[PDB]
Amino acid sequence: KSLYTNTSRKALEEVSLKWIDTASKFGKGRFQTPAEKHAFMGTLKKDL
Amino acid sequence: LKDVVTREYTINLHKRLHGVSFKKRAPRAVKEIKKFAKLHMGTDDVRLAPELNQAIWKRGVKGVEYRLRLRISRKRNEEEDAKNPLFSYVEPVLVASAKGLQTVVVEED
RNA sequence: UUGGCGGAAAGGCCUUGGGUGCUUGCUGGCGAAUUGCAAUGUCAUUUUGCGUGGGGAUAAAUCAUUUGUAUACGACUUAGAUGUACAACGGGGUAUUGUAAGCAGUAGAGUAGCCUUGUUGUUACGAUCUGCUGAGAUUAAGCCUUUGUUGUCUGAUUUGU
RNA sequence: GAACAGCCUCUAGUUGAUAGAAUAAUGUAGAUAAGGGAAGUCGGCAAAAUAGAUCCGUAACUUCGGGAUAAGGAUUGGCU
Repeated sequence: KSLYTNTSRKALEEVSLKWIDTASKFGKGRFQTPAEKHAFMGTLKKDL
Repeated sequence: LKDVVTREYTINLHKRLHGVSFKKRAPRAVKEIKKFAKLHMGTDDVRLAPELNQAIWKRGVKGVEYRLRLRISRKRNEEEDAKNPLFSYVEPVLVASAKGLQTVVVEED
């Protein structure tokens, strides 16, 4: 916890997120979900 | 009569040689196999079949195969045995592709 | 022995009860001497023994192996005596590349043959092109997933108030 | 390929040079780099930059011989 209290207009600012990134960090990720991946790519050959 | 098991393995040499100097690629691949056989068979004495050294060195000092399907046999030395009671013999496996395979115990007949 | 109090470094203070000595508060008996005329003339602990005996609960570190959140070496962070374990391979995921080999094609600039008489003949050569094929290949070596397969699981040394 | 250039190979000859371990800093040798482009530096030192061939085109000046590959531009593969 913070050792002090400050306003600074940067501490009391309420943060409501709009979206969180979940693309792979192992490369230049294009999809944020395996379902979104399957929808963009269509059926693959491995999709037996 | 125990500890005479022979198995067949695939060693991922691509993983082990990652970043290795090109002139030490094949020479270290031989050392990795002896290290690999020691891990699985518990033997410091590891012998390589001359045919296996050919497979490691087939594409030159630097082009070591990514996977080698190999057979490692734990056998006994004889004729005024040395300090090690067991040694592991590694010989190559003639296979179309070394990919997708599992380690299997192969009978010594 | 019973009650407490004391954290600043308390580790010591006060205690109610019994026993047990002493008591120079007062009065006695006996002793001491030759340490020779002084000689500090010797009076209060730490630690040890196949010490004595009354008790007391029967561990870890280090090497080696392993790890990469660490690292010149040392050092560090981890794991490791039957597990929701560890390892090796695979299986999936995730990423990189860019469509594998092979086989076909009435594709193809054209070209040389022969004509069982040309929609959609034909035997050959031909960079390429199309299809099977966002395929194939690689993927932790410091990626994720430890279930499918195969293994491993009591080696060395030192440490005591 | 223009070529006893470079590169690869045959005959022949060697496989010699202390080695083993993951290779920290600093090095030595070899490299790459966003945007800028010599602002660096005594100084473009070092490095980089279209380099072969074919076609085109080529200024000042000149001792008329040159300058000249001046400058500058285009093409280059494979196949039939």
